[PDB]
Amino acid sequence: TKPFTIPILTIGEMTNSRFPVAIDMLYTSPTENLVVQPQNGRCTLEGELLGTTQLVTPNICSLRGAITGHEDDNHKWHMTVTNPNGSAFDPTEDVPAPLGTPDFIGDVYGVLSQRNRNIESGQTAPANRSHEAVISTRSNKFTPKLGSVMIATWNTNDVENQPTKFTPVGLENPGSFHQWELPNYSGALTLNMGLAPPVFPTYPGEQLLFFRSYIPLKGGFGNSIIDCLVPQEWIQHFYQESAPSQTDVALIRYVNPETGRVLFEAKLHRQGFITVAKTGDSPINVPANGYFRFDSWVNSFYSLAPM
Amino acid sequence: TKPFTIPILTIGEMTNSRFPVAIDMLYTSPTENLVVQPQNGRCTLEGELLGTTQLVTPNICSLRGAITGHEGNDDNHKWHMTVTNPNGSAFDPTEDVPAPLGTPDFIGDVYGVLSQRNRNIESGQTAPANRSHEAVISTRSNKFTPKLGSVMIATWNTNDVENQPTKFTPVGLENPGSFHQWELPNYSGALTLNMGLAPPVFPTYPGEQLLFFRSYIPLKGGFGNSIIDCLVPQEWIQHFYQESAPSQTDVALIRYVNPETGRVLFEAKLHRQGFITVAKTGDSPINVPANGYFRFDSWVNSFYSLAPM
Repeated sequence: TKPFTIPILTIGEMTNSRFPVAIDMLYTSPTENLVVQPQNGRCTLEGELLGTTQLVTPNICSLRGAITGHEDDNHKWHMTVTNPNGSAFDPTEDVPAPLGTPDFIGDVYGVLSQRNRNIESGQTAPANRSHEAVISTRSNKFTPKLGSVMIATWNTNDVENQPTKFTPVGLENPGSFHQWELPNYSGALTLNMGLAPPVFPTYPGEQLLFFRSYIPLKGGFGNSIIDCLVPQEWIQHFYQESAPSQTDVALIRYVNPETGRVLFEAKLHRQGFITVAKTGDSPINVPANGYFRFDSWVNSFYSLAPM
Repeated sequence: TKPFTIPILTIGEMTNSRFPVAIDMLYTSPTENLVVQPQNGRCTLEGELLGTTQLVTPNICSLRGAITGHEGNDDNHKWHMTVTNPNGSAFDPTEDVPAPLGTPDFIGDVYGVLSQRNRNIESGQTAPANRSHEAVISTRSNKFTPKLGSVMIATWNTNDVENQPTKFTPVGLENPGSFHQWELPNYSGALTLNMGLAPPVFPTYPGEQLLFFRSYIPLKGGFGNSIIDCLVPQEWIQHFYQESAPSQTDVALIRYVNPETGRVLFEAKLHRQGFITVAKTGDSPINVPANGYFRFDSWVNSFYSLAPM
């Protein structure tokens, strides 16, 4: 049986698995009134990717395809969504949406870029254009499972019916952002399919631990953040290793790699999320120059040292 | 000795180590008249990071700090941005490093988005103000001085940039004409020389060329098919950094393999310095499916005669 292992990259060396930014801190908060069911950043400890999770870090919250028309001088465009190489995806697969699709309600802010498929007479290279843009996941036109989304620009109609990529930067505004509310991947009054399941602690006195990142804002008063369940680099590691899980819970210790000092312990559940013995809403006051070390397979009722 | 290993992620599962985008293809080209000396994406096979190389994928070609006002007094599109570590702390400039880690390593007009979250909370508010705008960091400006702690950042907007904490998220290039991917910028400005550079790389065995992991890089406008080549993927850097396996010879023999069928498509030399050569001449894409990975098969000599592609 291949032994289970976790990367030794520190928090300050890894990336959020729900938005392509560095991890800023660890965080914990009560969630009994919330359904925590993200679709990016989902991988079991045996390396099974779930939800919309894929492996390319800059592709998290990215979509690509081609614009095919307007969606009234409203600067709204109909964008097909394809696989990364431009091929149509198979919409019968038991997956919620194309991999990497945003997994939250909000107005995702970024840049629309296009490189034409044709070369005009007199040229040797294709034309290009890029503009700031927004993909609103709360629009009735956000239908990525059906192969299209609406993408919007500000004060420019300079968009062609050409291959298009969306590079995410942040959110357009903070007020419409609800990070644990899933969009309708097939549009209004339809239900989602192929979802990664909700996650929660099952042992008394525990809370979820999150890897938290600040997320930029186009405008507005806010201090927006986004929380993921494990770093993207852990997903890549487990996917490659595919080590069998011997119990439902791995005991992990947060360790300073320079001194060996152990700062706290936690449970890494087979389903791909972490719990800690801490109550309340709080950052985790540890240095970013620490990593989680796998120490033992344990029972689900192992009593963690309280933080 | 700890055995040397390479990730089994396929090309289509990995990221370019010189710009934060997926790898699109493998490519080879003659380079005898070029000095191939990138500063991002540099790591020895024993895990020693070189140049400006760091491990956070989205921080490649990113800079952060604070805007202090306009750059000069003759152009309201231009702003002076301090450059700090990601947490906002001043970096130590006496380090034998060419520039803050992740600084762009090429001549060009880097296109992206400047975002600001204010350090202050106004009366009547519980959260800071924010603003983002399209922006350009030109590495050919005499005000591109990241080793001295500042760069000039330009916007099309002329009046909605505050003297506040600022981050630049790279997206691509403003134009293709000024982009020279193998030309290094002056990290300390005009008529100064760069320090702490990762060295140039080149094939030494006759009939060989460098192999690159190539990505398309977006353009704000213009006629062009801009690309950026890296020497190894970012995930390989992260792997070698963590493993720190001793290099037993100067060259690791690697084979490009389909993980589903075991079919070997070609072989290559992975040099201890952190780059790949192949037995191929001419400018050409490598016509293989992206669903393959490089497998480490043996330590060999620098004069191992590769099977010609």
